[PDB]
Amino acid sequence: SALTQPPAVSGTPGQRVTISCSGSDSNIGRRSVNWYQQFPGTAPKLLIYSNDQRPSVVPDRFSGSKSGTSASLAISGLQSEDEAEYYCAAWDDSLKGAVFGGGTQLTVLGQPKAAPSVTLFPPSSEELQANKATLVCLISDFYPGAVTVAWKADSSPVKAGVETTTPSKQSNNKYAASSYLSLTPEQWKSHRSYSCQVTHEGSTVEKTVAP
Amino acid sequence: QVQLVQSGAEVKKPGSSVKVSCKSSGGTSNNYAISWVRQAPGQGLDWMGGISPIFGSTAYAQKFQGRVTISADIFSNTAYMELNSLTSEDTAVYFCARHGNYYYYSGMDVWGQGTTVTVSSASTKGPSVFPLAPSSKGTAALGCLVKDYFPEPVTVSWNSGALTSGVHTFPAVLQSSGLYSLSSVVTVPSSSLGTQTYICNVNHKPSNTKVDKRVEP
Amino acid sequence: IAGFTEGGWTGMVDGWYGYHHQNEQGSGYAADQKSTQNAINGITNKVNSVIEKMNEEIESKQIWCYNAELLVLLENERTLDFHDSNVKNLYEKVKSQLKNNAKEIGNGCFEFYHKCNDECMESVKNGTYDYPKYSEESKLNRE
Amino acid sequence: DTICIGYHANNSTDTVDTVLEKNVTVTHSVNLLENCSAKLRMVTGLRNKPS
Ligand SMILES: *[C@@H]1O[C@H](CO)[C@@H](O)[C@H](O)[C@H]1NC(C)=O
Repeated sequence: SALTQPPAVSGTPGQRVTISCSGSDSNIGRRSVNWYQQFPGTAPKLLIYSNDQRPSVVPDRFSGSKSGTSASLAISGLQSEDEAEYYCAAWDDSLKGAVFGGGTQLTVLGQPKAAPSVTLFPPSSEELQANKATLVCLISDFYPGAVTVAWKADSSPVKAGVETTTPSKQSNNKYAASSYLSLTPEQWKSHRSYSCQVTHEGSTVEKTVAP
Repeated sequence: QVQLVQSGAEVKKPGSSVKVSCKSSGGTSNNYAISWVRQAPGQGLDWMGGISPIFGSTAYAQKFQGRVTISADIFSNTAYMELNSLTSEDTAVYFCARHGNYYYYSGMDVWGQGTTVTVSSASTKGPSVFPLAPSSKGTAALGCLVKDYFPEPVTVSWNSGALTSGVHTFPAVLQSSGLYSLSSVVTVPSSSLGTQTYICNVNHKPSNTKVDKRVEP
Repeated sequence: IAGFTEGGWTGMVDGWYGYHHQNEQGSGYAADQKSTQNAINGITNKVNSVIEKMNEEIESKQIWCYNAELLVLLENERTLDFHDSNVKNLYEKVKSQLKNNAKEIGNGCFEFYHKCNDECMESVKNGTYDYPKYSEESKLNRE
Repeated sequence: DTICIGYHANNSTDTVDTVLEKNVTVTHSVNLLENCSAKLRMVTGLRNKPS
C-alpha cells in the first residue's frame, strides 16, 4: 500500500484521537488528500477532501491536516457512532492512479469489560450419519469485540479444520462470534475429549465435549 | 438529487469476464468524473480506474491495465466496468463513485451501493442443515447449522419469522473445501424449552432451496 | 516553449485550459480546474438539450435528418468559439493579475520581471496574486 | 521565471464540420448515432493543434 495507516486506533467517549497517513513525495507531497468513512458492509463516505475541507453535513469535530508527506485526521469529542474503518486517499504522480491506505480501524469502547459466555455444541446425529462432523462454538455477550479461539483434541491443540468467524455486534451492544472445527467421525469418536478455548482480554474460557 | 444505481451481484467461474453497470438516476453525471473502486472482502480500497465522458477521459490503474475495459454512455447516464481474465483473487465488492468535479483529484461524494462479485471454480450447491440441541446453558441456547452451500448468500428466520427477540445469525465461513457455511443461534428462557417448539426457516435463493428444520432437545 | 497562439499542448492531459510555468524550482503543466469545469457544465448542458429536441414517409424523414445535421453544425460552431472565448478569458484573467510585474511575451506567454517561486505561481493561478508584494521588485528589473 | 497560458491538445483524429469550417480536428467528440446522415459528430473537446 502506497499509503501507510495504523491497523487500529482506540478511544474513550469524549476524547480527541488522531489518525496518521504516511506517504512519499510522489503522492501526498504533491497532491491533495481525501479521507473516507466506512461502516461495515456498506459503501464508503467522503469525510475530508483537499486536505482540510469538510462537507457541510459532517460534524465540526472532524478536521484534517497535511504536513509534508504525512497527513492527520482529527476527531475531537469522540462518540460511539464514529466506530468504523477509515481510509486516507490521494492521487499518486508516479503511478498516475489513486492510492489508498491499508485502512484504519477506530474502536469506540463505551462499555465495561464483559467476558464471553461460551456454549459448545457436539455434532448432530444427522451430520454424523452423513459421515461428516462439525463442532460449533458459540461465544456471546463479550465486550470489547476481540477474542482468540483455540481448539484442542484431547488435551492437545489442533489446527486443521479450524475456521473462525469475525466478531459481530448484538442487540445489547456486546459482540458475539462463532468457531467451527470440522472433523471426520472417526477422529471425533477416537479422542476422549475436545475442548474449545476462547481468550478474551487475557482470560481463557473453556467448554469440552465427549462422545 | 443524484443517485448511483449498480447492477446486482454477479458470480463467475475464473477466466471469464464480468461487466458491471452504473446508472446515474435522478440526474446526469456526464459532467463528472466517475471511478471504479474495489474492496476485497475485509481489505482496503483499491482504485481500478475511471471515466469522465464529456471531458473525454478513460483512465487506468497501472496494475489493472490491459485487463479492464472502462466505458461510458452519455445518453443513459451509465458507466461500465468490465474485468477480464477473472480469478479467485478478483473476488471482491465493486463500487462506483462520483467525484466533486470532472477529474479524479476531487473527493468522491456520491457512491453506488456497490456490486459484489465472487470468482470460484465450483458451482451451485444446496446447503445441508443439521439441528443444534440445547444440552448446555436459567437461559439456554439452541441453533441451526448451515453447511456446504454455494454460492452466497443464505437467509435464516425462526418460526416463520415470528421469533425475533434474542436471535443472532453469524457471518458465513468459506470452507477450504470451497463451500460457504454458517450458524444461527437464539437465546431463550430455559423454562420455555419443554413447552415451546422451535423451527428454522432457511432460504437459499441461488440453489433456490427452502428448508424448514425443527430443533429438539 | 509557448503557448496557445502557436498550438496546443500535448503535455497537458488534465484539462482543457491550463498554465505552464518554468522557474528555479522546475517547469510543469497545470490545469485550471475552475474554467474547464464550467465549460463541461456548459458543454454537457447543450448536449443534453440537443438530444431532447430529437425523438411520403421516407420522404419526410429525410427532411428531419436535415434538421439534426444543421443543429450539429450550429452547436459545433458555438462550441469551438466557446472554448476560444474561454482561453482568452484565462490569459486576460492572468494579464489582469500581473500588470507590469511581468511581460507579455506575445503568443500567449508571460515572462516575470520578478522572481516567481511555486507559491507565487499558485497565487497567480487561484486569483489571489499579490501585485504589491513583488511590485517593487518588478519596477527596478524593467530598467 | 515564466508562466504560460495554454489549451489542451492530444492525438485525437476525430474531425467534425462546423458552419465556417469543414473537417476541424478536435480533442474529443461524441457520435450521436445511438438513438442516417452517416456523420453526426458533435464537438465537446476543443480544436486539436499540436505544438
Ligand atoms: C476530411 O479529412 C480527412 C483527413 O482526416 C480527409 O482524408 C478527407 O478527404 C476529408 N474529407 C472531406 C470531405 O474534406
